[PDB]
Amino acid sequence: HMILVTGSAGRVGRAVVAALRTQGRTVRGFDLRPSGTGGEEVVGSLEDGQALSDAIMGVSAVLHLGAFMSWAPADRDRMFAVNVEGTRRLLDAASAAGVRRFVFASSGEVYPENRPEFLPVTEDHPLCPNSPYGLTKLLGEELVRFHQRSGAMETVILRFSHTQDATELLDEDSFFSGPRFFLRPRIHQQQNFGNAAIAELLQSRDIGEPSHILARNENGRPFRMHITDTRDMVAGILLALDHPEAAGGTFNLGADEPADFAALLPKIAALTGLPIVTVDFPGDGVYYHTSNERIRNTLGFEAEWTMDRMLEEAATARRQRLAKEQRR
Amino acid sequence: HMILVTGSAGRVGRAVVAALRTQGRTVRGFDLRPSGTGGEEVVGSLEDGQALSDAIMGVSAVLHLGAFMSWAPADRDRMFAVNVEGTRRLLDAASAAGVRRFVFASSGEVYPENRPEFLPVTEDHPLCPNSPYGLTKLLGEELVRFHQRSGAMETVILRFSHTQDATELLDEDSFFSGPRFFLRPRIHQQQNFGNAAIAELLQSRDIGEPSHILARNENGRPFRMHITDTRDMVAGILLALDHPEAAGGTFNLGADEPADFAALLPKIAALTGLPIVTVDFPGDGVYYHTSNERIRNTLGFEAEWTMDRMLEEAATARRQRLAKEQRR
Ligand SMILES: NC(=O)c1ccc[n+]([C@@H]2O[C@H](COP(=O)([O-])OP(=O)(O)OC[C@H]3O[C@@H](n4cnc5c(N)ncnc54)[C@H](O)[C@@H]3O)[C@@H](O)[C@H]2O)c1
Ligand SMILES: NC(=O)c1ccc[n+]([C@@H]2O[C@H](COP(=O)([O-])OP(=O)(O)OC[C@H]3O[C@@H](n4cnc5c(N)ncnc54)[C@H](O)[C@@H]3O)[C@@H](O)[C@H]2O)c1
Ligand SMILES: [Cl-]
Ligand SMILES: [Cl-]
Ligand SMILES: [Cl-]
Repeated sequence: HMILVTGSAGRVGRAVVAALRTQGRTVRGFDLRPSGTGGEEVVGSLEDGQALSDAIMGVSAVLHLGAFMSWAPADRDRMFAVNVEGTRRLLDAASAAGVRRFVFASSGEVYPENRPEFLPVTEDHPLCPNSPYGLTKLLGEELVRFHQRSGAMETVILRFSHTQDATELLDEDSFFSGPRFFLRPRIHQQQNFGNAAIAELLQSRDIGEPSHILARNENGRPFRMHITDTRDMVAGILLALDHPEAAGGTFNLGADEPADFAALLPKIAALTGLPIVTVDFPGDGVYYHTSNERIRNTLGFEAEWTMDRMLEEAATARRQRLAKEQRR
Repeated sequence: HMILVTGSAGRVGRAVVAALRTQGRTVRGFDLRPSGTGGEEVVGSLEDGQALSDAIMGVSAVLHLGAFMSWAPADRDRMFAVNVEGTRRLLDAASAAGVRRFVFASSGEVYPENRPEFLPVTEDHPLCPNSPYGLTKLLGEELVRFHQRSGAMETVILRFSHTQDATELLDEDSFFSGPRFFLRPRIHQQQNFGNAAIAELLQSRDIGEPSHILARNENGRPFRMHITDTRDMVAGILLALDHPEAAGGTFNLGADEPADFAALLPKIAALTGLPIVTVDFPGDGVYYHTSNERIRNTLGFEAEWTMDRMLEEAATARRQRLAKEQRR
């Protein structure tokens, strides 16, 4: 019963592989780069037919978390090659090899949570992505649905919440949470994204010392979104892998409730000591609630990493980091 | 107002092109082979980025009919490359070029009509394709829907009925109508597919001379399906190109009612003189009605080619071939 995990060197993938191996289960990784764990893994690409064949031999179940997420147009062809065509051929290879279950990591971008038609967003919400990435995940879901209806291989679609390791939340250098909660990282981010008007706007709000940012829309409505701990995502993925009721299912996977930035930022500020700069962005901004009621009542999923628990652990890590910079 | 028509060397595409040029409109073809009309056309592939950019230059509207339809596993990669990736890059090229309207040829296999969940099949029927070709067209519609919601380009999705030139209906050597209505081209077909238990069964039913076949299901339910004249499809396509109310629309495009083979076959044999063999295939067979009410009500579509009109022309053509052949 070997389990194949693609994206096994990534945030969610590596934690899934570690949980499985801690259970003593046989796992094979599949990622562009080594995990650094020395465990069995393919180093290679989802675009490579040879790698796909090597990866699937003797495999009983597949956790397909490997995907490319990019903003720039120059990366769009690659994103479709990896996310759509890579997923298509991985499905066909899995099916032909007699894989028993295939779990697919999708995204809230298939709805999209950035522009919902109603709240809370349920699995029955229309799938109308507005980003090329979200489009790739929708096409991916459609490939999965085809195998679901047509073969012996069981499938599960899991639409991921935005996911962070707790320690990422209070790290200015983290890819997502830095720009999300800290003003200067966001300036650098937007500069690199080439969003000139935004980067100079943010610049205009800098107060002479590092600060947090409380993001709001043009009407002063604070951003609101789900941020789920990697450990809760791992728990849901293992449920999708093992629970009998997950077969043929599609589930939102994430924490119960979103974080409202008007309540989150002062909690973050209380742990960092940094002041808060409030910025009203042009547009309607971000504001969503996503229901995980289906996965809770079907698979018995229970998220346990509340923002408070996550923040408590993020803060401890930040303080240990400082004490090295500080040498205190 | 240059109109690009992909698949312009094909059954529907060449007829659409001929109609547009008969109206004195400016058209550019795009297909793997020359049409043989001597009109302006790209001879090239949808897989070729260079062909795409050449084809799209100065184009104000695109009628995207070019696609690869195959059953064989060896052809599957190219069918996805042409139908999905070709469509993705054509849409992007068209949007970037300022194309005003993009019309996409989809298929009743997106439902699929070969396995409906309710009759008559309407545009709101769920999209659950069970063939890889059907899946390519569904992925194709999702690409189009992405552009519809996004940019300035108008889109129209047309789900095509099975479509024939009238003259193909009584031609043993036509790709679809030969095997549909003639026993021996069908044996020859089912063999080449590789369905021995089907071919063997048909070969056991040969009465010693060429014959028509009347296909029925296991309970003796004769097949029933829409078969639309290319000319009716062309009329629908021109409406989708021109009618203001087509923008953002999705329409079933086909004749009003399906043909019941128990009625159709005697009419066919009354024109050919050949006997009929009634064959009961294993399975639920083919049985569907598809509604064209939306396109009739919304765009004013009226189909004009009844089966009897189609057959009269098919029979005339058959007699002309037989006459040249036997030199009479
Ligand atoms: N991180 C999030 O908040 C989030 C949100 C929505 C969806 N998702 C999806 O959940 C999955 C896992 O997310 P993550 O947080 O661990 O992101 P991640 O970037 O940390 O991990 C993705 C991994 O996939 C690998 N990969 C990329 N291209 C590959 C290729 N051609 N062949 C083999 N491997 C390749 C990457 O190397 C990477 O290790 C992804 O599919 C992601 O798109 C994540
Ligand atoms: N004929 C039917 O009953 C039917 C039913 C459902 C859907 N459709 C669809 O309606 C459209 C028109 O079909 P048709 O009846 O004219 O069939 P057709 O086979 O006669 O025409 C298809 C044309 O697309 C062209 N094509 C294939 N690959 C190409 C490529 N890589 N680059 C450029 N051109 C390429 C082909 O050369 C061909 O001429 C097609 O999209 C088809 O898939 C047809
Ligand atoms: Cl944000
Ligand atoms: Cl190319
Ligand atoms: Cl048939």
